[PDB]
Amino acid sequence: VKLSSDINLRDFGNNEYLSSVQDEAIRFATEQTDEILSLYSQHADTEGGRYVCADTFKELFPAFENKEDRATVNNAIHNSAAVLSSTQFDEVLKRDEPQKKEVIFVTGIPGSGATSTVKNMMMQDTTKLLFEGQLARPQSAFRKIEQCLERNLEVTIVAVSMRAERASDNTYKRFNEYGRGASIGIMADIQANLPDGLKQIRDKFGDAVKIVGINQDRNSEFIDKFDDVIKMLSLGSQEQILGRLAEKIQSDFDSGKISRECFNQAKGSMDLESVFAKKEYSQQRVVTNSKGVTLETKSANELWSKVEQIPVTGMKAGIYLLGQAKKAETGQTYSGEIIYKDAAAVFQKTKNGLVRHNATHNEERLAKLVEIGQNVSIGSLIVKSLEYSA
Amino acid sequence: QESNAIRMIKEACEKNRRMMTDEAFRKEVEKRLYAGPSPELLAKLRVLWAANKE
Repeated sequence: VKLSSDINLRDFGNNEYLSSVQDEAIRFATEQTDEILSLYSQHADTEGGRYVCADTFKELFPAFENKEDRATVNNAIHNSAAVLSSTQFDEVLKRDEPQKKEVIFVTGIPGSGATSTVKNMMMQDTTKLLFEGQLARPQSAFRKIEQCLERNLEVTIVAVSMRAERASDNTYKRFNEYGRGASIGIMADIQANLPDGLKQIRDKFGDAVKIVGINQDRNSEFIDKFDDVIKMLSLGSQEQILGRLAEKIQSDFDSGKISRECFNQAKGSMDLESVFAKKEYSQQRVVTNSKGVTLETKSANELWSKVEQIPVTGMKAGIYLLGQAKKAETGQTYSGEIIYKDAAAVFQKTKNGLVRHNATHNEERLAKLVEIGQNVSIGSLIVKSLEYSA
Repeated sequence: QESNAIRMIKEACEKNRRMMTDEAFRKEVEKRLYAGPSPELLAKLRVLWAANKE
């Protein structure tokens, strides 16, 4: 039994560690394919090799043995595990078992409890194969689905769904108990593109592939019709979800809900500064007075309503449109009172108008260096107090 | 009428609801998910990895 394909290499760059883990995983998966599939079938928690998932195959790689390494090596071993899954998928398909006619594909944003849903499915006598994996980029799944339909098997795809924020909370717990969480990049990519992938499957294969959904934000409600599955899964664009996730994991870290390790694996390879800079404030203003600052948003019909009040002493009366702030040019120094701050931005009143600084600058955290109401200078990262009494 | 896989999925949803209101049940599902390789499997893997070092 050989691998059903060559394993694709990712580019790890100057990281020699991950680059060598990658080649070790590929060598293991390519040369010991037979003994690996046999251990997976006879000895792992896989229903005799019928539950096929790349994340279960990861546990048979030496680099994944120790809990504290799993977040770091995951990307480096993934493709090897996924091709091992396809090989396994094909070996289950080749077994002559006319009784078993049903193939179930289960997918969802990480932390949506898709794996837990699979574990709570009980194998029936007609169940041939259970595959769990991403269908946001469905090309790989096309090859699997084709083979099912060549053999007259009935295919069902189950889309498990949850808001990114709550799924993110579940990924933290998994990182802490098991050692693997999930990057905000893959979470956003998946939740944004999953509908498109399911669309591409419906348009290639038709009614032949039954597509259903499980909404975990409505107490695991089963959703039967395709059009309704697409509705439930419309939870924002990739930029919107990524932007929201970046703000969450930064606030969660800044307030002490997550360790630095948990924050770094959630960060993944994202430049947070570049996400935070894309955030828009066009319908938002800040009203300052002697009691504090109030963040307000405008509705379509020009009405302002309150979002957040922060108590602060010593500020004068003011109204600042946040969407008209000037971006801070790099290398220049800006002086004056911080009037508002959040996870993504710091707004500063200078002599040349309101200025916006990214809340992170080259992986250093600007927002924690300054308080709302404080007179400061910001340049480059050099922050100085300008506070005095005369 | 409804296929078998679709019943299995509905039954799975009911068990997901049970997890929300039964701490002991959730904890045995989550213990199984994150268990990792059994000592029996891990013994077999060790032989496998060690025999095929470069």
